[PDB]
Amino acid sequence: SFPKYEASRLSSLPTTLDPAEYDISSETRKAQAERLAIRSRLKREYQLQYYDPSRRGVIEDPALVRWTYARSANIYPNFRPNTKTSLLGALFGIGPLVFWYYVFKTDRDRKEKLIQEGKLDRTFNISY
Amino acid sequence: MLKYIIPTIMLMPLTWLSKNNMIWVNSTAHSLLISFTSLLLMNQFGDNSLNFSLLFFSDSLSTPLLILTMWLLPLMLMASQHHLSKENLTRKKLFITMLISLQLFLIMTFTAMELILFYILFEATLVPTLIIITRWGNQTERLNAGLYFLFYTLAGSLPLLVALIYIQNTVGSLNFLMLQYWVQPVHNSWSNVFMWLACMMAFMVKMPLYGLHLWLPKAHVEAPIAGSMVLAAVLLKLGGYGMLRITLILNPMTDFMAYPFIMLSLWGMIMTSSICLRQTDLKSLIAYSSVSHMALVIVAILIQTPWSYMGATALMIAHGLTSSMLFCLANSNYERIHSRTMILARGLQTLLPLMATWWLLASLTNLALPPTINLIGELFVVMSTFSWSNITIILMGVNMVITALYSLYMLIMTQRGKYTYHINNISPSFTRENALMSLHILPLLLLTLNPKIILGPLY
Amino acid sequence: HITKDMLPGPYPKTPEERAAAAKKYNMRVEDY
Amino acid sequence: DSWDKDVYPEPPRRTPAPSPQTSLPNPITYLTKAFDLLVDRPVTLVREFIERQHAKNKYYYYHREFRRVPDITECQEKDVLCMFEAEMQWRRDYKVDQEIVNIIQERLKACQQREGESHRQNCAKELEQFTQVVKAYQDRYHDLGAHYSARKCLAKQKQRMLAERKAAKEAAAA
Amino acid sequence: DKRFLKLLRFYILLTGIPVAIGITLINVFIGEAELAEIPEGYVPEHWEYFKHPISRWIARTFF
Amino acid sequence: LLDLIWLEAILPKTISLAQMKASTLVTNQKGLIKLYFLSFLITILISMILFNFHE
Amino acid sequence: MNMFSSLSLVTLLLLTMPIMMMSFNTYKPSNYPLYVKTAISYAFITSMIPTMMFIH
Amino acid sequence: LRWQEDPEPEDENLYEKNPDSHGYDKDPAVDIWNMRVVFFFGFSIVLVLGSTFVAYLPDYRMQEWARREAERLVKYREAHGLPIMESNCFDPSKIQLPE
Amino acid sequence: YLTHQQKVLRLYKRALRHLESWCIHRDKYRYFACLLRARFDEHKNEKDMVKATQLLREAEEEFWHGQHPQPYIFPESPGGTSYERYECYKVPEWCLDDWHPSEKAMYPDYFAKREQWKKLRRESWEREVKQLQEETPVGGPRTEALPPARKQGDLPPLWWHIVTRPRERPM
Amino acid sequence: SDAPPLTLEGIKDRVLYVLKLYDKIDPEKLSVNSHFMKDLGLDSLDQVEIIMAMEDEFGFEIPDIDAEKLMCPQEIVDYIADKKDVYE
Ligand SMILES: [Zn+2]
Repeated sequence: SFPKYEASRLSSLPTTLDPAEYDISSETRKAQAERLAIRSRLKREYQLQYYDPSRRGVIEDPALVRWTYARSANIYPNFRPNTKTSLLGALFGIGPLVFWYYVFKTDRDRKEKLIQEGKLDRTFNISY
Repeated sequence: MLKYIIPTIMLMPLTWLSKNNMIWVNSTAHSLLISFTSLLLMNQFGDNSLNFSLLFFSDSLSTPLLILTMWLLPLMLMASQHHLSKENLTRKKLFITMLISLQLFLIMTFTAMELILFYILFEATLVPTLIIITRWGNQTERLNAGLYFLFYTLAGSLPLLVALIYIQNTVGSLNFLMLQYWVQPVHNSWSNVFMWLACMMAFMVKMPLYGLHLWLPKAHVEAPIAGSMVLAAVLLKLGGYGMLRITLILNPMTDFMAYPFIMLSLWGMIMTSSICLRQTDLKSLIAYSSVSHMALVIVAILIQTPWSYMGATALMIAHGLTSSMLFCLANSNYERIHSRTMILARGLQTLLPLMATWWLLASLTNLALPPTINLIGELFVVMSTFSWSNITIILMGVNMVITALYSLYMLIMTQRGKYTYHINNISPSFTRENALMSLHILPLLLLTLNPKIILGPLY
Repeated sequence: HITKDMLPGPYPKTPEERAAAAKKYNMRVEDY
Repeated sequence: DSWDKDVYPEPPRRTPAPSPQTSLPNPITYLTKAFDLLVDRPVTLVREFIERQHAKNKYYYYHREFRRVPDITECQEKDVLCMFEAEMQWRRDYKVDQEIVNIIQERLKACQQREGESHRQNCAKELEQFTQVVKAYQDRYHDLGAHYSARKCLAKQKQRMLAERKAAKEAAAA
Repeated sequence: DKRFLKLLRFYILLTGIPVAIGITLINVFIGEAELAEIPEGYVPEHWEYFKHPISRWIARTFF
Repeated sequence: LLDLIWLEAILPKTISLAQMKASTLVTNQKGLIKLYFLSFLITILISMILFNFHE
Repeated sequence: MNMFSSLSLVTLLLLTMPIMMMSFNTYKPSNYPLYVKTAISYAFITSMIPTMMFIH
Repeated sequence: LRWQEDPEPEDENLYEKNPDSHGYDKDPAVDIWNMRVVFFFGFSIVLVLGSTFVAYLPDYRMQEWARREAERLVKYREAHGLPIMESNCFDPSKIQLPE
Repeated sequence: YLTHQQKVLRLYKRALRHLESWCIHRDKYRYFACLLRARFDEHKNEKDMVKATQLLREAEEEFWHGQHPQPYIFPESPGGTSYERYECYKVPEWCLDDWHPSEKAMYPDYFAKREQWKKLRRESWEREVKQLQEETPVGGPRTEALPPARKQGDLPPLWWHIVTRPRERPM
Repeated sequence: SDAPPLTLEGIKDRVLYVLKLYDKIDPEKLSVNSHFMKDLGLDSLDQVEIIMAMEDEFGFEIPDIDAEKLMCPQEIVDYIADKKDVYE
């Protein structure tokens, strides 16, 4: 009685229950060899200056620069006012403002009616 | 006010007539004397404001803003002494002249009795500011940040000029004292809806209002350190100061015209405060923190209650010393690693023990730790808005939680954790840097002992 | 120093564009 | 000697007498003797010396008295030199009345602590004044906004008077 | 870090100790003023409405 | 979505984009006298026939 | 009351001496942990005189 | 190359030539003086004397004068049996209501 | 990746450790530890890939169902209470270069030796870089391993940051 | 932290002291260089248990990527002394 492990976006599939880890062919083994080749080609370039004794400063990391550039400067040129963006923008953008506007107008309209009729308690209210 | 205008002008001869290696010493020393003499403006009375002449006056709203403005100038000179060292001598002097020219316009802006003399100087603090951003930045984006900083402000200011001249044609004058006794109610008509929208739009761009704020993450980020300090500490308060005055002649239309801006500010608080949670740039994270803090200022000003006005004045002063400190702190790291990315240098508390203390104090003031004046002002605006509508306590509360998250996240991300291995050029903190932070934080905490001098004319 | 070719760009459509992107990101043309 | 005793009333003191029904020594009394000999004595001697130095050089400061001037119900429209006089007067009164409420609040707060558990019954007099002064303050200095002025206060007063003179007719015309 | 803190302590106390001593002497040997009714037919100067000696000095010299 | 895309897309970018398009129309001219003067005739006729500036 | 009031605040002030003294470099290192411990000891006694006066 | 340009200069550490540097200037003689003016004028003139000046300001916005005046009125009001505070701020005899 | 032999070796150690969590007591753990080893020896000889993979993959499912919700973790192992408890003291050694000379004179012997190591590092660098340019394939390295020193007067390539690293209990 | 500092002699003794308490190794043919597979005749599954007993002995965990690569009584001493920073 071993129920399957159902995964969610917040609970990744264990590497020991993933079928891809137990049906391995020659092509996958070759692929894993060149994943380690890049992981080893990039490592040395970091090491050839990490260990350099005449180096004082910051080792520029292009991967870091691209990450920050993608988050800030490369968003608008890749923006297309398609159907998804227009609905999401109107919903997230204009939605809350219109929602809160009527939450406060109704609350203030209700409160104004009482204060003009005397049935609102303001006995000790002299700080506003 | 001539006792402050002339000495400010005399710094320019001092810089241009000093020995080549004493430009910073002489300018810094005498700019500190002008700050010392600025305390003479605290002769305020409880009924009548200090009226020097037909042109200049000084009430309790502009007195702390004059004291703050004159006190940052020595701090801007200290902050600029590193990245300008390998610069031409004639260009170093011109840089200092722009800062001095900026101060000269600011101390006349906060003291102008006429609203058109105010406008001319209020709009004159764009040439010295724009030139600093564009000529003494570091990235290619300074030029595009100058254009955004320029055409956002002018697009709002020009209608204000038409509106002020229209008011002069009808009321008879734009002297602020006269307007108090000649003010008339603003009847509800489509014409007055657009007079209202021209008397408040120029100021809300500079606050800035959510939506009209895309120039702040650009200008405050791309500008030099001195530009960042003045931009985020004295130049965002021009809109706040003008609004506190221009709302005098916009009653009772402000009762219903304020909703779309109270709603943008209240909801703009959460959005801007949430962006900080996910910023890759340390300097940009601090820039958005000003949009979230100044949102309360707009809400407080608009709802027009004696408690809100007291809070807005305290918030503006408190935000001035805190944002400047954070930019200076973020600039200390930048001058070592030459990168604004917040995840590049970590664990700096292990290498800079004292500088990590300054980070804590700035962060604690930013998240409104009581009894700092960052909390007195923020507390007052919350009390005022609760009486305005009890539901606003929810939006204010959420902002406090998000504010604590991004303030400590900035501290933890850069100071704690394991230091970056390949960063081996973290020089011990200079006396200039330590003294620069001590000049921000010590005045901020001392004000907690005598807070009455920053609560404005409603005290 | 980082140049234009070392920075993220538009969505890659043609297979050659995919390979250029993958090489730029230090991935494999298959993983990317 | 000290603060006037009429603004801040003080109920007469009533100290129970010591009635020791135990042979053991009382720690408080022995501690009290030590405090009055190691703390109260040198403090008194130091204060007396300091007080003597004042007697040699005695100088006085006075309480500014503001001559009453015409109020905002006597200034012609757009006459600034008269409104300015009236507005400053109204501002000083606004500040003084802000302090009257504070004094009455201090009376109410002192009563609650002084009366201890029996504060609900024995602090009704102060609570009765606080309810009346606050109402008076709320009538003349409330809902005026951050840009308050003698004109706005007058406008509120007349609106209140009109409704009082209006509802009185229907209420009184039985 | 130690050197800066030493300099901060030195310069804070450079004009702080004289002020702490100066304020102590002024209070001890000059004391504050005593409230009294304004004598009839007399116009006090604007700085005589303030209690502490330093408050009066500020008013008389600068304000 | 709301700070790098849409708040940029409505006010700054669209306003800036339109000015570029307007600028091209005004300046994309062929430099021929025959066509410049032909427009002067249109303005004169439009002034008198449409706007009645001659009355 | 004179004794109750003075000894209630001295308890609070006594706990701030180690912080104040350590700020202006007016202590001896390697003895601070024992300095703070002793201050808590005397603060405890001073807090019992108001307590006994309340119990009475 | 695409042009003739200088190389990115290395940042010069100020603790190499002058290991006692305050970080102000690369000249040790002027480096100390820039430190003295900042510390003296900054800390010993503005923060110390300025705080002392602020502490002993003449009555600021007459918040202490308002107290003395209120004590008089409450005394006079209660001594002669008058309301502590009248709900009308302006005498309703110099006011001419409409209608 | 990990060979099928490696996977069983890991699943054996990990299975024992979680079993130790449940049993706690040594006598109880020992009794069920020998039984657990019994279930491995019996199938330890079969050499059919389908049967080997099927047995291992099925063993993983049983382990993930019977695992302890809160297994024992060694104090300094990842996830433990004392993990990284001393990373706030591991100041890198290059920080010593910026010490003021007035405090470098408190340790005249130590900094004297530090100069020997710093000199011993400048001399041996150019040789190390050359060695990696002659033992490296055309394109680039394909494995994460460094060669040893093949001649007297040569230290292992890329040794400074593995030798001069901070200690486990710096203070 | 008020604990004895490990020594090269001490680590070696305890490692041998443990292997001399395993009922698959001869306590009189065991030297500090006796291979666990060829000079002593044990399988890998018995090698996993040896590392566990050593890791339980010294109160820390040896990673699998390094546990399987250590097959000698000396490789367990040069490894532990390397992790615990023992030089004499
Ligand atoms: Zn630098």
